Amino acid sequence: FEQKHLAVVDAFFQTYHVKPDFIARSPGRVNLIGEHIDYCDFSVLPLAIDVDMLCAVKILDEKNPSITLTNADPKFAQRKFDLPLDGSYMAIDPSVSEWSNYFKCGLHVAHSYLKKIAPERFNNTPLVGAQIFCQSDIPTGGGLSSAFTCAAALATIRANMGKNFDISKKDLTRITAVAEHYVGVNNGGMDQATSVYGEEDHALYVEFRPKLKATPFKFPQLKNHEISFVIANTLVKSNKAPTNYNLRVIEVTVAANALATRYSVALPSHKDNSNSERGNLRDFMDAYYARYENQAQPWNGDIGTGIERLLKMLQLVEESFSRKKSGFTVHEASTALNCSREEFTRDYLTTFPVRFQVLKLYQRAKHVYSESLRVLKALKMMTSATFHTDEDFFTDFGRLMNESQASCDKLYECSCIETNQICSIALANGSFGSRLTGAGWGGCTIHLVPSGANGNVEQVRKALIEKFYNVRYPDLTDEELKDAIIVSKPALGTCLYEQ
Amino acid sequence: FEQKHLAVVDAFFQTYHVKPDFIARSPGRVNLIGEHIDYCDFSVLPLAIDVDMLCAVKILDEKNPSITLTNADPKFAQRKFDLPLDGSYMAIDPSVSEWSNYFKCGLHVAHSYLKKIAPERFNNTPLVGAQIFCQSDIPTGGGLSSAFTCAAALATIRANMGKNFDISKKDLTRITAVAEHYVGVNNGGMDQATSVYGEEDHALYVEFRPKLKATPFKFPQLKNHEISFVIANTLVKSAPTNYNLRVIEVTVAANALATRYSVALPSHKDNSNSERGNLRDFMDAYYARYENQAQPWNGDIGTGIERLLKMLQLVEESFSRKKSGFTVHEASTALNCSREEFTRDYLTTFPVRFQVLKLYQRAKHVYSESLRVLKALKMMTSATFHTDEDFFTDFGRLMNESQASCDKLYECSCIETNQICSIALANGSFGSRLTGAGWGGCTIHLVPSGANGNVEQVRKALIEKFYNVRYPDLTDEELKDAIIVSKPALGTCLYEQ
Repeated sequence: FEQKHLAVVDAFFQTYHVKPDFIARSPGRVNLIGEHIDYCDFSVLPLAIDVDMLCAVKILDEKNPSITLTNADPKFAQRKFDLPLDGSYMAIDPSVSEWSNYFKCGLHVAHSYLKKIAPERFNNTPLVGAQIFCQSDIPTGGGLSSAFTCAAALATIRANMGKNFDISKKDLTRITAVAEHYVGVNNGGMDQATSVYGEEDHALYVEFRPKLKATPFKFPQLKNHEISFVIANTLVKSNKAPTNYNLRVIEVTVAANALATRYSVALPSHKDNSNSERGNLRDFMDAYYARYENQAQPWNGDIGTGIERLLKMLQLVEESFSRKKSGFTVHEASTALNCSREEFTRDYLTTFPVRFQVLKLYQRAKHVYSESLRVLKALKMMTSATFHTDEDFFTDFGRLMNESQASCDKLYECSCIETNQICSIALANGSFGSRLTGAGWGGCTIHLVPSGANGNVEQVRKALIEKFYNVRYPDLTDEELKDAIIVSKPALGTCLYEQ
Repeated sequence: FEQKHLAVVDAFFQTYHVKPDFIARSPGRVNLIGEHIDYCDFSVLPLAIDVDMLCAVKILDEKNPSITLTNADPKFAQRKFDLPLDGSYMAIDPSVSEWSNYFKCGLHVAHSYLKKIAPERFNNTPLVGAQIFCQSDIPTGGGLSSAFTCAAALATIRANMGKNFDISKKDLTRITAVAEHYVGVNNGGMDQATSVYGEEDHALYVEFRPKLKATPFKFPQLKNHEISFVIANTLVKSAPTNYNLRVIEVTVAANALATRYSVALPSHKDNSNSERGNLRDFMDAYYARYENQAQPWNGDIGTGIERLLKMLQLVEESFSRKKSGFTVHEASTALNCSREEFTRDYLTTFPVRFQVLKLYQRAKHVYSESLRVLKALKMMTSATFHTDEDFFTDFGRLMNESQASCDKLYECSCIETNQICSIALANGSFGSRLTGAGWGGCTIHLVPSGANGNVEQVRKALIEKFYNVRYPDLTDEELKDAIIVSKPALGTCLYEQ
């Protein structure tokens, strides 16, 4: 925690032989509830975690500004580059796995912000030079790309505007979320918003309509436990199909349109932000309410209205699709959309490769609406629910995580054997709730585990090491094993520490 | 080569101890001109090739119908499955990838077709059983999936409908094109169309607008040379910086053009390889608005050459000062929308990595490459070749111009591709380019064949100067599969025994 902050200052001094002017820090992130619903515009529940990227910076006074980047990790070699004298953006090429790319993204988005607020200073002049020491303990799955981008953007703003300049969380989130198109990631700004808005003891309600937005919600005060989460990687690379993500995108879009057709409503064009180009399952929920519930206004994120309308949606899903759980062939789907096979193929099967015999409209729609509902039930538990013992909190919240896992697996089919093994082991050995998190088909898992003296952290971690990692991956080094399992409480978002 | 049929029938007998009833055959395919333009609805120029899937079949009369599939390759283990007694379709699981998948695809699409023509005959009754020996010499990049699917569909029609009934090429192409979503391939039916409609000495003008359609075009008869093509694999397996980025770039380019010229992109009323308005749609919108040709381009070649030349002028007028590419901010401005709306509409569901969108280069590629297809067809049908070298040169130049476009404008070549082509042209090839998905995969080279041909000159050059260097530890079998030679081939057909 504070130990880490000193280590980075001290290593900066070893490297550059001068005290740094400041440190910029930004935390990793993980999603606690709400998987595979963001591209239907539904809100998710992430948290910032206590692994981070730390960037110690000395600001330079140079005729020709340059930036030097050194990393604590020996495998990431030192980088040095000159800032363009004309004030133009640095050249970045994302056809490389270069460790400094994320810094360059941050530098870039900060630069364009600075050009906006102070044109006469930054339009035709380079930014200031710097010596930078970077140190991260964020493992795979913990969102290094957004943390580094955010720390780098704040460091650039601080270096060029001085310590008495403040950028709001709202602006820092907006400008860094643009970096998704430099990184090759599509979480709609959720990663950046979490790294920026994180607070200790809080998860974030992250929304996308009408705008990317984050609202902190504080976990209940417990009598004598602490809330922690164990995050365990399957070590199956999620990033690595026509049967997976592309297929899901088609299925939920077809589902939204099958519902729209069945209930005779149109999906209104997006007038604001959206994580989809076309009408989606949230749009259907709004269109349905507007027509059948007396000009009901579109859902704008309050918990009570959300719960009521999502429960209604699950009813419409039973009514519309429950007699077709074996899925829809292209022919049956065309009929459900009141269009020809040619129209269907044109609209849904053209751009991206997909592989399927049937489209599982029942399952995919049921997942999205029920998973979106669990986000709201989680919020309700955190805020207004009463628990007569700490155990009741862990049991009820954990049960939502388990119900989420069961849905992701059985309804969305985005789990894998490694995920299920880890979850089962964790639950038999101290976890109250266990689920995949992230892109699915591999990647990370997250576990609700009481921490402290009366907690289960070491019990869960020991069982996972012995029953999963030692079995499936005998040759992992100590370092790899350390990265594979981390323990975290909710953490504070992007910030500066003056030095 | 026609010893194939003998050696397939013999192998069948060695497996099932009985003579087969018929052989169903479907050729592999390759694209000759027209890379990365099909998803903008532009037409391509493929050909069926001298490698094929052969399915020797004995039709079985059984109480409980079963299909046995045996392969000529011993590493593909025999498969046997009973046919669903409720007339249900087989289980084509999408996750498991095994060699019999393409067969089940063909079986499925043929079965569905049969149910529609004779419901009382096929609806709740299984198809007839069979013993089947499958022999393919199609290499990677050659389109085994479509060949095997088409051969299997035809084998299934034949076994169930008798020797006299012949499915139209039209219907066979229609029903097999559907199988793309069972395989996980999205070539808009081009593969199936090529495999079905191939003819000796012909390439195919394969159109997608307003419908999937294939029209054979004969190569010019030459005096003392023969037309052949060397197909050489880079052995690099065919990304947010690649295909995804290209789809976004061409979609944004069409809208920047539509915005610049104040037109709306016409909706799709028939077939299309894109969900949204594309570069072909802009061509139709521009013509309806400024050239009083309210009618969308119908695929006519002369007209097409005219309109594509026009589009290229507009690309220069609209984008030539922005070869640096467009930032997201600049792209939003060119579309007259906010960054939020640009991001929502163009950057949402599929991952991409870019600093700029290269609207000039990508639009220039798609229109110029589509134009090269038409020029190829025009060149093929015109009688202006006084010498054979006139043809090999002029056609080769179109191929070379295409390769340069793919490489520099679309940036979908790779070093292995570029090396292979450079070697080929300096050693007997008249024209050399990548073919297929790009960023690896196969390459195709126009090479005169026969007594006074350069086939062996090119092949030796590639083996000694590319493969032996880059891939020293290639076995003779691998090194053999990497390079094949073909002339245009006949499409799907049956041989009664």
